[PDB]
Amino acid sequence: PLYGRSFADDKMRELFSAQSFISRCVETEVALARAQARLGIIPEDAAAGITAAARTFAPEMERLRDDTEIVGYPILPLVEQLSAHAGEAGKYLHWGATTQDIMDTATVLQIRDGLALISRRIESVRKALAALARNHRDTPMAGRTHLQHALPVTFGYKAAVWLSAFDRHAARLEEISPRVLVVEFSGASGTLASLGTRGLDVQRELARELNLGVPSITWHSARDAVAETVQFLALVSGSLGKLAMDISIMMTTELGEVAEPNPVSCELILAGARIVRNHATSMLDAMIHDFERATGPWHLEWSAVPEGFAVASGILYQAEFMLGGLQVFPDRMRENLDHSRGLIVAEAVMMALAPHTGRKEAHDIVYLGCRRAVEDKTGLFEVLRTMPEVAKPLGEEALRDLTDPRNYLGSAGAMVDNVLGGR
Amino acid sequence: PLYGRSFADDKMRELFSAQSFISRCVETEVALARAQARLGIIPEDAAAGITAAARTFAPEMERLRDDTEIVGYPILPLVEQLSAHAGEAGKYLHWGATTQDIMDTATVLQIRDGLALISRRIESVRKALAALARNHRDTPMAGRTHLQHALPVTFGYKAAVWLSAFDRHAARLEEISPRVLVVEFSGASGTLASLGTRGLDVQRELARELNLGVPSITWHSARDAVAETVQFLALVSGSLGKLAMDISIMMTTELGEVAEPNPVSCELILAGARIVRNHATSMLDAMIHDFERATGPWHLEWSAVPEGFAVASGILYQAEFMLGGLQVFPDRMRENLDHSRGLIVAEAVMMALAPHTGRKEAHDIVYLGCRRAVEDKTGLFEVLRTMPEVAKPLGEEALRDLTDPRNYLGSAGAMVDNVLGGR
Amino acid sequence: PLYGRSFADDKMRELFSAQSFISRCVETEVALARAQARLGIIPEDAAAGITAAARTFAPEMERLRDDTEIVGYPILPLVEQLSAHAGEAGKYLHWGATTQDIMDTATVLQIRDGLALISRRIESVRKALAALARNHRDTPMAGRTHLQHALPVTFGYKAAVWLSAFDRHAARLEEISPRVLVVEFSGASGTLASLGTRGLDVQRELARELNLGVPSITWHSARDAVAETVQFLALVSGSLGKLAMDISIMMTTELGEVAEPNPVSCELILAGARIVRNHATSMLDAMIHDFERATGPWHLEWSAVPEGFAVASGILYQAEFMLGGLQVFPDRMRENLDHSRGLIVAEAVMMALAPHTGRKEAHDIVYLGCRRAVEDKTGLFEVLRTMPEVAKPLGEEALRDLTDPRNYLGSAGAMVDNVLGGR
Amino acid sequence: PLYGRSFADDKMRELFSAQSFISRCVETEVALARAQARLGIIPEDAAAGITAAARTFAPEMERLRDDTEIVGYPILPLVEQLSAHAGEAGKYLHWGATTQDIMDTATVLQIRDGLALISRRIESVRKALAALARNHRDTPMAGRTHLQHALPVTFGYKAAVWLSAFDRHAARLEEISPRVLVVEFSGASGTLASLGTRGLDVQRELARELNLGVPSITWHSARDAVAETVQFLALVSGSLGKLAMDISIMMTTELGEVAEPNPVSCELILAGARIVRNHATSMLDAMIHDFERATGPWHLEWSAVPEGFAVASGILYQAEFMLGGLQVFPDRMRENLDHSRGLIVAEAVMMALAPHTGRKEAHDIVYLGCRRAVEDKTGLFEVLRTMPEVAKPLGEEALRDLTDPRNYLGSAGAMVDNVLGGR
Repeated sequence: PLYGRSFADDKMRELFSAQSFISRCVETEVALARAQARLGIIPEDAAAGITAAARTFAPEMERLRDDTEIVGYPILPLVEQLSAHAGEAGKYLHWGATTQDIMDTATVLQIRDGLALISRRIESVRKALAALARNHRDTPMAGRTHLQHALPVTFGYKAAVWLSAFDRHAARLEEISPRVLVVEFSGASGTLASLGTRGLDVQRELARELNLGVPSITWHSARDAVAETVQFLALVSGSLGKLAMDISIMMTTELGEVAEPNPVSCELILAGARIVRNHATSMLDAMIHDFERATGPWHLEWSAVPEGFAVASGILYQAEFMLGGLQVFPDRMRENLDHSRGLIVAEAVMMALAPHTGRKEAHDIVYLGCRRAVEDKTGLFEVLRTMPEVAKPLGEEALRDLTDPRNYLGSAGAMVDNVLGGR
Repeated sequence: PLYGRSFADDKMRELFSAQSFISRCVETEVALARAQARLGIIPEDAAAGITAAARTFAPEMERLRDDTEIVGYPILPLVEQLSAHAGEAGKYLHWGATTQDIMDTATVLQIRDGLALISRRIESVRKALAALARNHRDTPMAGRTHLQHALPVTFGYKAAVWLSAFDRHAARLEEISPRVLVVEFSGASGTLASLGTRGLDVQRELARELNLGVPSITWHSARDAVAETVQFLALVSGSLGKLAMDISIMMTTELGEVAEPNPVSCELILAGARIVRNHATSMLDAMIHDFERATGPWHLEWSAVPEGFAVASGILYQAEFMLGGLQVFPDRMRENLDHSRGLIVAEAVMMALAPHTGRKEAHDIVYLGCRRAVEDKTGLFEVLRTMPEVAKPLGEEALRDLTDPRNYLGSAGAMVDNVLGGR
Repeated sequence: PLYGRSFADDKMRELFSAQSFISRCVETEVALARAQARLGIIPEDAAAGITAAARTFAPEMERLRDDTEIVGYPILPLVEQLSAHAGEAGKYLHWGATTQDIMDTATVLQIRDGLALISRRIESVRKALAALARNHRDTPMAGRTHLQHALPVTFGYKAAVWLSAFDRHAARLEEISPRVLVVEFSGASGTLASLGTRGLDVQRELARELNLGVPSITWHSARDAVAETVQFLALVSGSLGKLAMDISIMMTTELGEVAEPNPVSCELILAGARIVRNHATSMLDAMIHDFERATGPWHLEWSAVPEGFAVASGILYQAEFMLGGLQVFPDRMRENLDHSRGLIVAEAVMMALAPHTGRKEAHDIVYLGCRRAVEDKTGLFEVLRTMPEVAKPLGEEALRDLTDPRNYLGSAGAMVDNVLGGR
Repeated sequence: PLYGRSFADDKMRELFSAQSFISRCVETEVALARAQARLGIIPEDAAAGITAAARTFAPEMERLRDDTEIVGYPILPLVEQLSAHAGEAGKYLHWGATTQDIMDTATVLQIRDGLALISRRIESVRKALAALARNHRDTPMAGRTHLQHALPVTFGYKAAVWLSAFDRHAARLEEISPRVLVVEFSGASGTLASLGTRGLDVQRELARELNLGVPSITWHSARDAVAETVQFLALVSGSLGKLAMDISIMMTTELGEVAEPNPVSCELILAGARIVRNHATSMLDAMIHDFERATGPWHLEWSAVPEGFAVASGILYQAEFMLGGLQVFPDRMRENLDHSRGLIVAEAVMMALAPHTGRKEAHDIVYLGCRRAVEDKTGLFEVLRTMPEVAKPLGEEALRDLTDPRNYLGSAGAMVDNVLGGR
């Protein structure tokens, strides 16, 4: 279809393409042969022969697609093509393997590449956020609670908040990786029966050959490490959605506080976040995976994994681009901050007044000053100055200072420094 | 409503009750007063007075409920009741705090208790699974792929697979806890402006008083650590759903391989898993939390957190009970394993035959033997014995051995030992 | 829990309470007895006795709750209490019935009341929208596409759009009602075997007694009419969410175009819409209802129906209230419309210019006029007037008229009249 | 990607392809020109010229794709290509139109074709179900409640239940069609300002030209008729999931009651049902469509509509195929029905006994007979015959009859006839 711009990443689509999947499938079968020759399970020349045939092997992709439709899966047709190519040594291919072993393991190999690309995009996101946080550390603007002026903040403060989430997501990525990056090799019902007593030796050797962890046990039907990976994609997408909401709303005509380098990046991010969320939902369904293999639940991973990855990668890329070139308008920010003519810093007059009148009293006086500033379509300073119960204890100069929003930024700057932590 | 049995945990409901929430709210305000007196921000006798008034303070809950409906939130009415009770020292309560600070922080205190109860139930689940895995390590049964006989497995093998997931969930719980268990104290728009330059000192002192971490920055609108907690609840629930599917299907009249101590625990687990999944979905939506506070998204946490916790706790409790007293029937298991009369171990004859005939040939001979056993409504041994291309190379005694499913369990036992790891 | 305001309707909660459910359960059993006495299936005095005992019968609710936990369901304990109360005639109660018959049918009776209350709230919503549409038919304001000024619209036009959706939802409600409002009476596995050949006679008589339709066949496991009802709740909630988005954004400080009578109604509506959506999701899951009864899927209806109803009713009530008393500010609307100083009606100059210069040419001239108005921080009229390729063909008076947004409202008024259709 | 078989329909993919979308886009623009020439809004030769250029027009698809990435949408680039081709008459193209008008309307044209294909597949589904219901009307089998033997049913009875849902879905399709099949033509902010006073005339003429209804008002941001269409797809998918659950479980080795013509159709249906459910979820999100156009929410339709259609069509096709050639095994059905050796018809002995002993007494006697049949691993008849409190009042011949499950099918046959209703 042709509608608009895609939120899916082409690099992440190349990664989960048929050609790439198949080549990881071959990679797995060759490593299995090698693992078995080292453990003396198949002849050493059979593995040598298999290794060499694979160096020169080029699958016949259309034949593969056609046979998959007949057989249900590409693995045994792929083994047939590889066997034909290898001659006599090919008779030792896929020895003790089942289809889900090769498909799970090839999937894990792609997930390794998928996660390196995700990590790379999360690191660019953090970099562009740290720059915004640093450069706009002292750029004042209105803080908003339910879309309405609350107290002054700075734009670097906002960027630091966005950044803090991505610092946490970077940490999550590193925790999830050793759980999901494990080999699958357990055979038709997960017992490796066809290998007699040597099954666990093969499984461990195979992990080593591919540079993967070893699972505690068969995970044909224990899908939690894969589900948590897509859940993680969905969590990152949610954090992208938050900043996309903020930016697209700051692009409102009457605000005009920023501009993207239609907020098209925000559009793609916000739609994509919901689609990734849906892929996480499917993975929670796919976990209800009955007995030793269930084709229904398993089929659900086949969209949720590659598409969760493609879409999450594309919206991270949209965020890298948007945040990297974000146009920030301190002039519009300053103008919007003055919109309430000091009302936004009523709290600062209360704080200053309380030691003189007491706390409830200070609150009552200033809220009265605020109702009148509003009702009289004038500034808070111009109301408060005529009110001797405030003006006399504070003085007019102090009132001018306290009603200037630029003077009430609190720990904003220090909070930014804390998150940046010497970046 | 009155329908059937509840999948929600009453202990987890007491934990998120109004009374408990309110008492954590008071706990937070008192700790805030104490933190401020140590940093010289409020008078030491004001904090002493607040601490003592709180020891004797008992909220007026109906008054609180009524005022919340007027004000929108219980915090300021609760502060009013506590102020009245404390006399003069009460004027220093909620100093520099906003409502979401107290509500977020009190929520975090409940989550600490919620997570200890979740951890406790996950540990009982693992214990009952390890017992099943150990005692039934060698109990043979049919492995099933798409609900059909695949190869022999043991029931302890199945339990070890279920167990392996829960071993991983235990690890996840420990990783998530330091992220979610952090104080919230940042004031009305997250800058602590009302505290001048001392805001971060207060925030850190307050974390110490309550024994919580310190956030990198304000998380009024960065909700990822809370979202990941409910996502985690949903992942555990998914693993409960998998074993509930397996058990309820093994209770099928024609199977009869186990019994619960209607599979009512399986019913509750399986419905509950979908409801927890829905609470995780809501949390991903709640993450799109615009600016410095957005009431819509925030309102979504108010069901998703307490109810995600209550339901996940209740279905973990149902699993503790069911798995702790699971009735396992090795007799029905043995009978179902013999259903195919050796067909389930055709692969074992192939494995044995291959060295004599070659691999494709062995496969073709035995699949032919299998088609005839089926078409002739007899056992595989009785077909193969009359087939000299198998009988002569193997011998009839070997054929009897190879067609007995009890002889083809592979690494099942060793895989169980691996997961148990000296439990 | 105590957090804020509830989005759930108390009337709709009373409707789905245990007491109400139970009383519909009794209503169903009595009607079943009556249906059977008319068809000569049970003695006429047995039905008379049952009818009279039920007039005076008051369930023992705590005993019921306790027994449900033992039995799994309230129906047979409720039949026991009713039997005891009726004396000898009680021995003919629940004759040929199963538990799901009584529970499905009692649920349908509540759904009838639930749908009348939903219809009532949808009619108040439409009324308050028609008033807004009518009174503000000619109130000009900026149209917004991706939150940015597009062309002029009127606020009545916006209200008419919101209204049009609710006109369609009213129609949907009437279509769904005869599908969902049917009796369930089919016995333990849906064949009414215990009634010999008279089962369908009883089922039809029973529908008549309760004033319900007759299903085509047993729907113990065909749940589509119930699922479509909650889906419908979710669709209405979505339309409430749209207008809640619009209103809460129009309450933005810099907009200030309306006010609710924190946009608390918008908060509740927007959170509630997602929760109703989640209840619809659960109903789609509950539809996968295996064989003749499956307790897992069925358990899912037990939250999704009563809670979908309660929440959808509460957010409709919030919308009735908010829209009924909506404060509309034509002054802020007029001010925001002038924000772009005629840029918002560049299209009107193009339209007028095209006959003179051609179409692409008119577009190029005016877009150039627009770039300069922006770059020169002045109004579009003040730029265009100095541009003889526009000023000379059009004349300055015409330019003044064309750059006034109030002159470019198109069919807004007529579109409003169309939707109102003589209301 | 290459994994297994697709659940998406290629015909439905051709329908939502770029080429097809674009050709409907041209169809819309030509009809708009024609509508305008009839109302005297553009010259008659301009429309004639546009009509003729379109007969010969062939878009340059790669150029279109490239320009969409620059412009955001294919509409204005497509208008440019069509203008170039038409010469002078092309200057009247897209007169008063906005991009979403053409894209919404072209989408509606595809939905018309999509719904005809859905209707066609629902009619084949109903046909294959009616055949199964009719041919197996009297084929006895065990009814199952929570996967366990309940009472006898027939397989035609099961098929009639499945059928009844699809009869209702056929009715729903006809109700939804006039709501969703309406033109979109309202211009940039939905007021048709650029057409002065003639906008509604054009909109109505255009509906007539394309053979669509006329909307009550602009639906750029009122998306309920589109959302309800995908919700409907999700409801049908749910009903497919129910029968797919039933069939795949009846393929369990120990059951063996049916076979598909791996239950691969059941796999695809069951995964697809969850994916369609997810597309319905996205549509409920897309409904929160702020102001006069919001690109984020709108972008969500761009996957949910074409993919909801493609997947729902593919799983309907899988069901047509599977149900059309379903292998039904009355022999395995009869064998499983005898599994309980009369226990499954204990209720029939109770029914017969009650007039002699009373009702509670009859229940107690037979449940005792049932406990002993179980504990003694013998048939119910062989226990009951030795029990004079049953044997003497009933007689042994009657006991033999009552313990034969084939004698207890109730209204099964009549219920089948009711649903078939003379098919």
